[PDB]
Amino acid sequence: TVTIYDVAREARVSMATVSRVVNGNQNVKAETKNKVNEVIKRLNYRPNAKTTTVGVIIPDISNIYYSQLARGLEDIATMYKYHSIISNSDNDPEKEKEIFNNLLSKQVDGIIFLGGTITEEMKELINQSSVPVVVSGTNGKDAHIASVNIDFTEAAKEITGELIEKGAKSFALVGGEHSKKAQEDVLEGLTEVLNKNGLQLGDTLNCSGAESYKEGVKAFAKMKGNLPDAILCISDEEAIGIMHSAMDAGIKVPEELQIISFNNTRLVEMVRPQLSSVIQPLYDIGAVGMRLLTKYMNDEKIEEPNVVLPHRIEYRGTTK
Amino acid sequence: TVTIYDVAREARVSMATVSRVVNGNQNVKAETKNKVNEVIKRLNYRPNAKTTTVGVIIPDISNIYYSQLARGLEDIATMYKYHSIISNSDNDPEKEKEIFNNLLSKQVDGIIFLGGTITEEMKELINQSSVPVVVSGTNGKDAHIASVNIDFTEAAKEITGELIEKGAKSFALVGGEHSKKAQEDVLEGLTEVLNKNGLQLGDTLNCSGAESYKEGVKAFAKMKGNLPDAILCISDEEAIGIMHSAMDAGIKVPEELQIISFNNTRLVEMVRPQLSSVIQPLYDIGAVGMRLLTKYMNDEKIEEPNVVLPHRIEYRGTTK
Repeated sequence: TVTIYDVAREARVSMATVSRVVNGNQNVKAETKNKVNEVIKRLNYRPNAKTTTVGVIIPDISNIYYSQLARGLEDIATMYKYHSIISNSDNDPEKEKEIFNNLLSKQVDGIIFLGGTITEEMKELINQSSVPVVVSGTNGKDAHIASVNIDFTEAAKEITGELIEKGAKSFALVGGEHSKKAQEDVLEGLTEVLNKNGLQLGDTLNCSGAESYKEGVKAFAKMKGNLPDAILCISDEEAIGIMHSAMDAGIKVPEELQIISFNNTRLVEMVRPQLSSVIQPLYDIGAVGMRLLTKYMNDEKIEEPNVVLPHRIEYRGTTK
Repeated sequence: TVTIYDVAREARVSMATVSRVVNGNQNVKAETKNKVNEVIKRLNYRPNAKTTTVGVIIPDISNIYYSQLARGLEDIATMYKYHSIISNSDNDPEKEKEIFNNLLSKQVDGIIFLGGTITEEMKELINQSSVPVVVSGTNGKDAHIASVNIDFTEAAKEITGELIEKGAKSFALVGGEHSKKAQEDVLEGLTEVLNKNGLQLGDTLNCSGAESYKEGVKAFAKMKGNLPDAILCISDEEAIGIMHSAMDAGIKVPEELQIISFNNTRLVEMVRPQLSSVIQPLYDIGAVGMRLLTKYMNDEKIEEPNVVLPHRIEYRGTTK
């Protein structure tokens, strides 16, 4: 299918600029607006279709990937003329239950979970409620809930193969407790390709709170001794922490060490070496989510309630 | 007064680690918890004191400074055992009115505005409502509303003096429409010190949406011809965009060009050259805010409802 990155790459603009054209920003240059509306019509990019309030539950609002996804959701909800309210759960099962029940008591019309884990108790509150629920990047007891994601397992198989071709033989995976679906699905793909070739998997570092730059400095500390050839990280901030820590300690990136991320954000280009990463269609993750949510809220049937969006891998500087 | 940075600098940890100790995170190392609780007691750091929901209105959730401030507010609100919900306004006066009225209809017990502008019409909705309101980094018709801020004008006078001592004679100021108080208060301080010494002020670049890295690439494009000696930027992401654009074009930072930010975030240390910036007590901005809000919600009088928090300036790499 067609994504915001396809329109952007073709039009030579950022996915953010495309989103501004789609959202009707009146400050976008009139000429670039035309250069974008042209690709949009040729590729036929169409992300979007009572007082209404959408509640969004994310583990960590300071997570740059999740705050981007959430702003996009808020842009899209204004297109639909919906109000929206965001709450911060820390993937704490008790906070999650308290949030859900708060949103229900405030009579939201739909809820979206970005990241985190649906406990079996949480699955009960969802099943028992009339408020429809769409999820993304969540794990746990989330079956038979409408969803949208990229295929992390496939992205990690693709990525792991390339590294082996470039000669990597030692591999490590770093992640955290906010993006657990990504960590698990990447480990699945990574270990399948490592086992295929009989290659070594090192420690799997799983941090407790924010998947931050400082958690990556501490992840580099934990492996400074027996560094692996390549490190796959879910958070791109965390990867930036491993990159800088290693380069400060003299390690050559990408010659001696290769780093790749999965949860892409604008930070990928704000750093030197630039970060090799999977590029997910962030705006479309929110567009599909609101489409799906809107159908439920309009008591319509949904043909395919579990959408898998395409991904791209831009190797750019932390890979050899 | 004492801030989170004072405890952190003394304990040799990050303000974030201190916040985790204060917030009762059970994953913080038991020894560091002691090293922090010691400074906390000596300096006597005490940031914090019906079902309750606090609504927070921010211009842009993807703004890293605002998302940090907002997570902190959410941590603090859990300490108080409050629910909280965040909404994204884009400093759009119509969105702001629609948000405010949405939060009131959902019967929130208090509202906090981070950044943005209080229009005269918005000031009416606030005056007419029984829901108390605290603001921070907002401008416009916000008089007689309780507030907490650092003194941007003073920070900009201090900073402008140092640059002149280091030989800067040409100065520019970049900002945007989300953080307008900061831009105006910094311009005030900057121009007062420039006029004192008869120094030149260049164009004041004011962007339309996110104060992002890409707006800084475009700000560098707009001045690539007649670059000034020093550029003051409100957003540290935007400053990172000017820094990388200039270094890619060969300009030496800090030798030929000096850059300084005002709205500090974790991004200051994730980049090389490291960003010279004003360090604001982010956790305390939210702690004072919730303290102030809580007093109103408990129908208590407030001795000093307009709090000015101390600031620090860490010159580190983009300054000579």
